[PDB]
Amino acid sequence: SGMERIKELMEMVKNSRMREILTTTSVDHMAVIKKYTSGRQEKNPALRMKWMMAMKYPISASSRIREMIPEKDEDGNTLWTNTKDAGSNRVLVSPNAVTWWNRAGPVSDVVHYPRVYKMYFDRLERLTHGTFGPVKFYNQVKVRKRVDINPGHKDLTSREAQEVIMEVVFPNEVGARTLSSDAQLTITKEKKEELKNCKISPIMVAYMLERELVRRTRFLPIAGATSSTYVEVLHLTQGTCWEQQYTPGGEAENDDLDQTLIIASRNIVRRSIVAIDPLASLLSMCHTTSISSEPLVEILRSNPTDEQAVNICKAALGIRINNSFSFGGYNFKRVKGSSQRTEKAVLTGNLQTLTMTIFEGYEEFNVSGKRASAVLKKGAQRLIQAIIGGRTLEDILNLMITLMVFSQEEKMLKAVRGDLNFVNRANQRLNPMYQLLRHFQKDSSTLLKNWGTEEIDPIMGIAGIMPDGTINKTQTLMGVRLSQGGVDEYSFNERIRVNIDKYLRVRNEKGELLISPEEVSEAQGQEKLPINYNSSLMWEVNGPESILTNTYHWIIKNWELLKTQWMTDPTVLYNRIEFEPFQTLIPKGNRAIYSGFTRTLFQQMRDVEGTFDSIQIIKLLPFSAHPPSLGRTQFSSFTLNIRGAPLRLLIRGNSQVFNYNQMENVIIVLGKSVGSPERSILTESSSIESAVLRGFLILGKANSKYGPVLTIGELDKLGRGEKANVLIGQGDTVLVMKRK
Amino acid sequence: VSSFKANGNIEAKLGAMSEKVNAQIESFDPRTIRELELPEGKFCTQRSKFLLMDAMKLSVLNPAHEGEGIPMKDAKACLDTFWGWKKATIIKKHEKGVNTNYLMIWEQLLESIKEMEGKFLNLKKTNHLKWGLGEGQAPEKMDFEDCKEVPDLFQYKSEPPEKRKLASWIQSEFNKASELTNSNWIEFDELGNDVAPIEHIASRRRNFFTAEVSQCRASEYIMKAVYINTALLNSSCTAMEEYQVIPIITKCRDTSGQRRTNLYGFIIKGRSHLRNDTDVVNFISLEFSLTDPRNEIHKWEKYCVLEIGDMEIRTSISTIMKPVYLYVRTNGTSKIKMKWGMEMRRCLLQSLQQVESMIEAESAVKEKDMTEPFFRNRENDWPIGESPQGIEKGTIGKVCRVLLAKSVFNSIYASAQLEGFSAESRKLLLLIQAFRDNLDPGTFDLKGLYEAIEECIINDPWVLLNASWFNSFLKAVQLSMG
Amino acid sequence: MDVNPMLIFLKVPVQNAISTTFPYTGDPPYSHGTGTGYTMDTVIRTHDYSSRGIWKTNSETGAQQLNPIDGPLPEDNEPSGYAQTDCVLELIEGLDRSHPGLFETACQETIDAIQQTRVDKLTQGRQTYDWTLNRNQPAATALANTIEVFRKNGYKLNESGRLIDFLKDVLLSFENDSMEVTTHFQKKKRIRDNHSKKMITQRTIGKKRVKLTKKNYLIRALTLNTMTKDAERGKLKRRAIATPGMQIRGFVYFVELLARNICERLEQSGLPVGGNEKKAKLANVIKKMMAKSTDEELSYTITGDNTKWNENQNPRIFLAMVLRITAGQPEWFRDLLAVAPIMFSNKVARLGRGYMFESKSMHLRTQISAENLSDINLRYFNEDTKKKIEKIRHLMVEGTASLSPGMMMGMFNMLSTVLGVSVLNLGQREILKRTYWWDGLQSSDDFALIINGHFKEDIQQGVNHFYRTCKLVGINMSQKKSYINKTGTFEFTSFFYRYGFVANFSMELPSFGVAGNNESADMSIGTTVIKTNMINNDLGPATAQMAIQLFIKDYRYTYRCHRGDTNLETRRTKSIKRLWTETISKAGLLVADGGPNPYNLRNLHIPEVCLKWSLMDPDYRGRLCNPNNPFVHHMEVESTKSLEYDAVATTHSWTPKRNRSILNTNQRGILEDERIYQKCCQVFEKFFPSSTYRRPIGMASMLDAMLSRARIDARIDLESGRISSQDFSEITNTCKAIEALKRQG
RNA sequence: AGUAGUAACAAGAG
RNA sequence: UAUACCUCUGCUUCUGCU
RNA sequence: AAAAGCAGAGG
Ligand SMILES: O=c1ccn([C@@H]2O[C@H](COP(=O)(O)NP(=O)(O)OP(=O)(O)O)[C@@H](O)[C@H]2O)c(=O)[nH]1
Ligand SMILES: [Mg+2]
Ligand SMILES: [Mg+2]
Ligand SMILES: [Mg+2]
Repeated sequence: SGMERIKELMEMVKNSRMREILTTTSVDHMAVIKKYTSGRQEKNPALRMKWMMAMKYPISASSRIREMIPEKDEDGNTLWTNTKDAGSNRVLVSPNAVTWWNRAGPVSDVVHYPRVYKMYFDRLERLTHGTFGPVKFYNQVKVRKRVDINPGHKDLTSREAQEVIMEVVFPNEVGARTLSSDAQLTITKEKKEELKNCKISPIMVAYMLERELVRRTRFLPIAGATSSTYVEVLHLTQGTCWEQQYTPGGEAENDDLDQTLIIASRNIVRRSIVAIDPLASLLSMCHTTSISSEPLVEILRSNPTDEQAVNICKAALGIRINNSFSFGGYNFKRVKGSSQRTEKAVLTGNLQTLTMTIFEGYEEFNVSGKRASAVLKKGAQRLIQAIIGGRTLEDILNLMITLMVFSQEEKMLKAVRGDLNFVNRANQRLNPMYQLLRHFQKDSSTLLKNWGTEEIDPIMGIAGIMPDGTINKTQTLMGVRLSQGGVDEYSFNERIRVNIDKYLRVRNEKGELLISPEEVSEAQGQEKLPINYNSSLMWEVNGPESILTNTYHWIIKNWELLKTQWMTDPTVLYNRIEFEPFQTLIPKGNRAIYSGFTRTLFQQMRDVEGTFDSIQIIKLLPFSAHPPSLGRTQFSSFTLNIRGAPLRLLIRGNSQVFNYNQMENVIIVLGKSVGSPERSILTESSSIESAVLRGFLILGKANSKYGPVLTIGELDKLGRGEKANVLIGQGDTVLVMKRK
Repeated sequence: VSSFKANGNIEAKLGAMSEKVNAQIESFDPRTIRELELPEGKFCTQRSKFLLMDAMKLSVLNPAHEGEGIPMKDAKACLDTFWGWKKATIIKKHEKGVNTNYLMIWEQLLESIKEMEGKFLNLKKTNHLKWGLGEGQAPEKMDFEDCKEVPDLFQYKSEPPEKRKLASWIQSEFNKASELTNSNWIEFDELGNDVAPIEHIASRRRNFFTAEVSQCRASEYIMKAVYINTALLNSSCTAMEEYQVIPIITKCRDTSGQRRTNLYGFIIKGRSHLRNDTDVVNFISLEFSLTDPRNEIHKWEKYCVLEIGDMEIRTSISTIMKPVYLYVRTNGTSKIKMKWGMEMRRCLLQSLQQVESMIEAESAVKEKDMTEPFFRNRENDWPIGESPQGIEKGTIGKVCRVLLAKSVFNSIYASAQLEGFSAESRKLLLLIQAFRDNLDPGTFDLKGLYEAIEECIINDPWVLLNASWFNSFLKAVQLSMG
Repeated sequence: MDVNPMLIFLKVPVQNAISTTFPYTGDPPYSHGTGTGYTMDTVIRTHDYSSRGIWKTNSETGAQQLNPIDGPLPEDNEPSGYAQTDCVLELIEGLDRSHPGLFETACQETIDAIQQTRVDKLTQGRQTYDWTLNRNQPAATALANTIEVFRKNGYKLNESGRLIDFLKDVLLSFENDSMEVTTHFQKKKRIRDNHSKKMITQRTIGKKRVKLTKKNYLIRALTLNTMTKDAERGKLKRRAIATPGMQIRGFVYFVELLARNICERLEQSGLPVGGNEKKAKLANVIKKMMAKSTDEELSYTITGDNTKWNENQNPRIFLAMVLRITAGQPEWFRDLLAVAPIMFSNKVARLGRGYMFESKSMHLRTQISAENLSDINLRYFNEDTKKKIEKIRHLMVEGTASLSPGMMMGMFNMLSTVLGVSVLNLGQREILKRTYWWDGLQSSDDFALIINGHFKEDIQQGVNHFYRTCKLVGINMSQKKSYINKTGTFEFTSFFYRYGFVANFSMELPSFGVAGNNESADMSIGTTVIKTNMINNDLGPATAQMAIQLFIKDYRYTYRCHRGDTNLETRRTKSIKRLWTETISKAGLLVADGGPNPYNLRNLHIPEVCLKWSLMDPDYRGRLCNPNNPFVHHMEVESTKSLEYDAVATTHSWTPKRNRSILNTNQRGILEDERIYQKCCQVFEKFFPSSTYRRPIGMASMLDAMLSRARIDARIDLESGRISSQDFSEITNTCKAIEALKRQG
C-alpha cells in the first residue's frame, strides 16, 4: 500500500554515498546517471551469439527461476547454475530450461498476447480473409511517397495520441498539460474504461495504446494503393516487374473511399473529355471500374461526397447532385457566376515564389458547414462582400478567415509572416491553398491588420466586425458583415436532379450551368484504395508516367503494324484510341499546334526520300492525336505535365523523357525500358534528318561557308535554296536547308 | 562580418589567382586507354583455408554406424574405407619450415585416430605440434615502465606486401568452382504453403534456382567453409587450451537421392585465447589429395606435401593405381574471418538476386514471367567467358553458377586489396559505361585514377585475377568497336 | 574455356548489375595495432596543405597554431587550405540573398531550441574522450564525470538542467587555475596462473586524486582523442578518426542544429534526409534543374568527390560563416554559436596508444605510449615513423599535437554542406550572367554538379569557374575520383542514378543474418529484413523465399533448435524431442521449439507467436505465453516475492549472458558507482512509474521528488479509502525521518 | 613457422 | 589504453553476472 | 494536404 518503498528509501538513505547521490542529483541529471557504465562493452553481438550457444549456459535470468524450474531434466541435463560470487540476483540458465518450461511448465489459462498484440492479429485476420487476384507483369512506376504504416486514430494526431496515452496510463504523471479536444477526453474515458483493473504492466499497456492510437508514417516507394491496409502487405502486392491483385479482409475505410472515389472520378472525366463521345466513354468507364473490389456505380449511388468530378459521373448515371465542393471544412454551394481557372505565378509575403491556379471570373457563393453560414460575392482576386453568420463568436471569425483565404487576392498573399514552404522536405509540391489556410488559421493577425477598415451604411440586416473583434455597427472590415440570422439551412442537404449531355456539362432542371469539365481539377493525386478501370480506354496502372511508358510500350510492341499504317493511310493512325490517354498530359492549348507540328514532320519524312528514322516516329506519334491547327511555328520540345511539373521532350535526340540506348539497343522512357522497336534499325539512320524542323532539312554539322549561326525562330527570313546554320539545341550546330 | 558588403571579391580573386589552378576535362575513350599494370615477381600462392579443386574425399554412402552425425565417428567410418596406408614420406618440402615436424604431426594424428576412445580427439602437446601451431613464437609482452633498460628495443616492422605475379592456377580454380557436380550440397529448409499466386511463381523460379545452384562446386566450398569456420569457432571458444582435432566433414545427397558423408582431411586446432577480433588462432590443415604438387609447385609454397597412400583409381578406358598425398600446412584465422566464413551461404543471395533481376528486367518488357523461357529455351544469352576462338556465351544457370563462384571467392579470398580494387575500378567501369551510352565521358586525372587502381594489385591471386579480368573485358569492349 | 564474370557487363549495363562490383560477402578490412601512424599522417598532411600560412604561438596553450586563411592564393592543383574570407562571406551573403528569410527563421528556431534543450541530450553519443580519465568512455559517463568535476569546483550552473547553463560553466571553467579531477590508476602484482602454470601480472584498477594546471586543463579540454577506423569498405589503406570531449560537443550540437535548420530548407543539400526521402528529393531537384535549363543549353554532370575534405576545411572559415549567418541576431546568440569554431581552431590531437617495440636478446615486446615517443632515440623507429616524428616534433604539446587547421573527420557535416551549397548557389544564371550556369546537390563532401552551357567550351569554363571558386574557400575537388559526363547518369553517395536510381542489393547484404538478441527478436528481425529488402532494395520473390529458407537454417543452427523429425544431436536434442513427441499439434510449435517454418512471401509482416496462435495446443500456449514468465523482467505493482505485473512476453525473450571481464584485471574499485547509480534509479522508479516510459523532467533532488510523491500519495490513499490512518502516520513519520537525514547526516 | 600487411597476432589489459 | 560525428532504416523496451 | 537503446548502411 506504499509502505515498503518508503522503508526501501530509508534503508538506502542511511548509506552515505547513496544519500549523496540522492541529494545532489536532480531529476534531470538522473537521465545521465542512468546510462553510466564503467566496464568494457562488447561489439558485434551476432558473432557472440554464434559462439555463446556452444556454452552450457548462455542465458541469464532472475534468481526466482531457482524456484520455478528444477535443476535437472528427465534426461539429466542441468538447467541452471548459480553465479560464483554470491549476493547477485542472477543465475546462468541453459536453453534446456526454456524447452522444459515450454513442455512441462505451469499452464495459465490467461494470456495477454492476443490483447497487447491486437494489431498483428488484425493484420493476420486481414490476410487470412484476404482474396488474391491474378499476377500481372508490366513496368512498375513507383513513387516514393509518405504513407501510413500505422493509421492511428482518425480524431487524433500523433501528439494528441501521446497526450491521450499519458493520460490513460500515467494520469498523475502528466505535467502542466491538459487535454484540448473532446475527442481526447472521450478516448481517455473509453481507454480508462477498458484498461481498469488491468494486470498487464503499464509500459506494455502504453506500447499497446501506442500501436493502436499513434499514427506512424514512412517514406516508401508506392505503386497503387497507399492506405494503411495496403501498405502492410506492400512486399506482397508489388515488385519491380509484377503487380499482385489483393483485397484484404474487412471493410474499406470511408475517409479513404471518398478520396479514392474523387481520384477515380477525376481520372474518368479527364480521360473522357479527350474521347469522341465523352458521355459514352464516361458511361463505359464508370461501370467496369471497381474500387477495392466493389463496383463504382453502386458506390456513387450511396456516397455523399460532393465534388466537381464525382458530380459529372453521378449526373451521367442519374444520381441526385449536391452541386458544391469542399474547402477548409465548409461546403461551398455556388449560386451565381461561372469562373475559369488559369495557372499564374504569385510572389508571396515571405518573398517566396509560388505557382498557383487562380480562377478568373465573377462568382457568388453560399458557404455553410456544421457551425456557421455565409453568403459570398467574389470576383477574380477580390473579396467583395461577406455576410457571415453562425452560432458563436469564434465560428463566424473562423469562417471569415476561411473566406478571406479562399478569396485569392493580391492582399492575403502578401500578408504572410514567418515561413510557409510550398514544397516538403523531399521537395514535393504541397498544395498552396491549404498551406495558406493553415498559415492564416493559426497566425491571423497580420492578415487582419493589412485588411484595414471600411465605412458602411448603418442600416439593419448588416452588422460589422472590427480588425480586433469588438463588434461595432458603424465600422467594419473591408467586406466583413455579420448576418443576424445567417443563411437558411435544410436546402443545403437537398440534392438536385440534373441533366447531362454529350460533352459532360451538368445543367439543373431550370437550365443554369452547374458543372463543366473545365472545372475539373487536373491534379494527379494517387489513391488510398486500388482502382481497377477494367476498360479498353485506360491502361493497367494509371498516373502520368504509367500512361507515358504504357503508350510507348504499346507503340514499340505493335510497331510492325503501326509502321504499315504510317506508311500508307496515316489519317486513321493518328486517331487511334490508344493514343488518347496520352493527350491528358499535354496542356489543352498546345495539343492542336503540337499535332500540326508532328503531322508536318511526318509528312516531310514521307516526302523526303531515304530520311527514315523509326525512333523519331515512335517518339512523336502520341503527339499527333488531336485535330490540328495551322499555326506555322517552330518547336524545339513538346512539354508534358507529370506530377504537377512540366517535362520537355526534345524533337532532336535523346532527353530525360525518351532516350534510345545503342548499348542495350533499348528505348528507355522515364528510367524504365520499354523495349527495342523491332531490332530493325540498321536500314535506317542516314545523315539527313527530316523530322526536326518545320520545313527544313538538317544536313550534317555546321559550316563556315554558309554565314553565321542562328537560333530556332529566325528562319522566316530564308528562301527556297538559302542554306543556313542553326543552333538547334543541346550544344549542337547543324546545317539547315529549305525545301521548295 | 556584420557590416560586410560584397564589392566583387570572388571575381577579383579569380582574376588574381594563377591559371595553373584548373580542372581541365580530358576526353575519355576506351580505345585509347591502357590496360591495368599487373605486377611482376614470383607467382602467387594458394592462401585458402582448404584445398578447393584438388581436395579428395573419403566418402561413405548412407552412414549407419554408432555415431551417424558425430564428427570423429564419421571421420573413422570414412577412414575405414581406405586400406592403402603406407609409411609417410615427404615429397614436397616446405622451404621455410621444418618438414620432419609435418611428418611427425601426421604420424601422431593417425596414431591417435587409431587409439581414439571417445567422441572428441585432443592431440598431445609434442614438440613438432608445438612448432606447427606456434606455441611460444610470441615475445612475452611486458610493460614499458618495467623494461626501460632494454638496448635492442627497436620497433615492429611495417613492410608492405611483396608484389607477386599472376599464376594460372587461380583461373583454373574459378573454372572448376563454377561447374556442376553429382551431389547436392545445400539442403534447404521448409517454407509455408504457397497460397498466393506470386508464391507459386516464386516457388517455380526458386526450384529452377535450386536445381542450378545446389549442385555447383562453389556450393561445396560454401559448405566446407561454413562447417570449418563453425567447428573452428566453437572449438576456439570452448577448447581454448586443448589441441582439438576437427575433421573436415561434409554431408551431401546424390542426384539419385542417396546420402553421403565426405571426409576431406583434418584440422588440428591450436591454442586460441583470442581477445581482439583480429587475433589469430593458429591451426594445422592436413587435406587428402591426388594431385602431384611437383607439377605446379609455385602454387604450394606454404605446403609440406607427404605421400601417405595408394588407391586404385578408375578411368574411362581402363583402371590404374595412383598415390595419395596429404597437403599439410600451418594456417590461421580470426573471429572476424570465422564469423564471415560461417555466413558464406549469403553468397547464394548475392548471385540469385542478380540473375532474378535479369529475369525481372525482361519480365517487365515481355509482359510475362520469363523464368521458364530463360531456363528451357537455351539460347546462350550472356557472355561469361573467353575461349581461344572468341567470347563464350552461357545460359542463365551458367551465369548463376559463375556469379555464385564469384561471390564465394570474394568470401574465400577477402582482402583490403580486393576492396580497394573493386571501389577504384568501379569508376573505370562507370566511365566505360558512360562511353557506351554515348554520354561523352571525361576525366580530369586519368593517370591518378590508374595509379589508385594499380596501388591495390599487390600479391593476392583473386585480385590479380580480377585485374586480368578487367583487362580482358576492356579488350572485349575495344574489339566490340571493330 | 576461361570464365570471366565481368564479361556480363558486355550485355547488362553496369548500373543494372552494380551489386556484383561490391565484394560484400567477405570480411571487411580491419586494422591491427595502433592508429598513431594514421594520426601522424593526418597531422602531417594537414600542416602540409596549409604550410604557407601564418605561424603563431597560442598565448594560452602554447601550441604552434597555423593560420592559412587569407594566405597566398594556390599555384598548383594540389590540396590547399588557404581560404579567402571575403570569398566565404560573399558566398554566405549571396546564399542569403537568393533564399530570403531563411537565415532569420533558422536562427529563431535555434534560439527557441537553445532554451528548451537539457544536458542529457549530450548523453546520446557513443564513445567520448574523457578528459578526466584521458581515455575513451561512453558519453553518459563522460558527461557524468565532467559534471562531477565541475560541481566539485564552484561551477554549479548545470544543476539548473539546461544545456546552455552547462555551456556557461564550460566557458567559465577555463578561468580556474587548478582544476581538480579524479583519475584511474592500476596496482600490478605478480601471481601464478593455476590453469596454465604461468606467472602473470594482476592489475587492479582504482581511483586517484590529481590536480590539473590551467594550461593542462586547457589542453585536455581542447583534446580530440584519435583512434583508427575499423571495418571500412572500399579502401586499401586505413585512416584515423577522432572523438572530441564534453567541453566541445554541446557547442558543436548547437552549431550543427542551426546548420541543420538551414540545410533542411535548401533544395541543394542532401542532408539531413536519407533513404527513400533522399532519393525522392534528389530526383525532384534533378527534374527541377532540368526544367530550369533550356533547349539550346548542354547539360553535363560531375560525379564528384573532394579530396582530403576534413583536413582542408578551417574553423576560421566556419567562424566567418557562423557570424554572417547570425547577422542581426542577439549578441549572446552570436557568442554561443561562435564558441565552437573557436574551440576547433585551438584544438589539439592526442596521437594514439603509441607503438609496439620488440627486443630480441630478451625476446620481448612492449608498448611505449604516444606520449613517450619523444623520449626514445630516433635510431629505434623504422624509417617511416622516424620521418613522421621528425616532421611532427615541433607540434607536440603534452603528448598531443597542435592541429589548428582542418576539421579532423566530420564534426561539421551540415555547415560544410552549407559551404558547398553556397558554391552550388553561386552558379545561378542571374547571379553569374555568363554563357554557363550550374546547380547541383551536396551531402557533405560528395556533390553531383549539373553544369549547363551553350557549348562544350562553356562547360569547360564552368568546370574551371566552379573549381577555382571552391579553391578560394578551401574545397579541393579530387581530379582522380571525379568524372564528368552528359546528364542522365551519375552517382551520389553510392546511389547509382541511371535515368532514375537503380537498386543495390549487395550493400544491404550484411543485414541478412541472425542478429543475436534472443530466439524471438532474431526471428522478427530476420523476417522484417527480408520484408523491407523486398520493399526497398528490389529483392526478388524467389530470392526472398530462398532468404527465408537460409535464415531458418542459420537460425536453427545458431540456436540449436532443429525440428523433431531431424536426427542432429545437439545439447537440446533430447528436450526438444520430448516437447515434440508429447505435443498434439506440431504445426503450432515455434521454430525455437522444434516447430516447422510458417513463413512465406505473404506473412513476413506477422510475428511467429501470432502466425501460429490458432495451431497451438492450449497447454503449449499456456506454457509459452505464461504470465509468470521467469526469463523476462517483471514490473512491480504501484500504488493502486512481492506483487508483480503479468509479463506479456514469451519464453523465447530471454536475456543473453554478458561478459565484462578484462584479462588479469580486477575491477571492483571502479564498477561500484555504476551499481549504486542503478540502485538509485531502481528506487526512484518505484515512486515514479513513467520514468522508464518517458524520461522525467525536474530540477529538484531525487530525494525531494520521492518524498513529496510519497507524502501526497499517502494523503490520497488516506482520503480515498485505500489506507488506514496508522499507515498514513507511519509513512509521514518515515518521510520526516528521511528529511531529518537529508540535512543532519 | 604461419596469419597477416604501413602494425599487429603468434595468449597474459579486450 | 582501443569502434568518432551526422543521417536514414529496422527491431526491442532490457534491471545488470570472475 | 497535416522517448531511448541496439543493429545495418551511407557520408
Ligand atoms: O566514416 C566516415 C566517412 C566520412 N566522413 C566525413 O565525410 C568526409 C568525406 O569523406 P571521404 O570518404 O570522401 N574522405 P576524405 O576526407 O574526403 O578524403 P578522400 O578519400 O581523399 O576523399 C570526410 O572528410 C569526413 O569529413 C566521416 O566523418 N566519417
Ligand atoms: Mg573525399
Ligand atoms: Mg560523390
Ligand atoms: Mg565522398
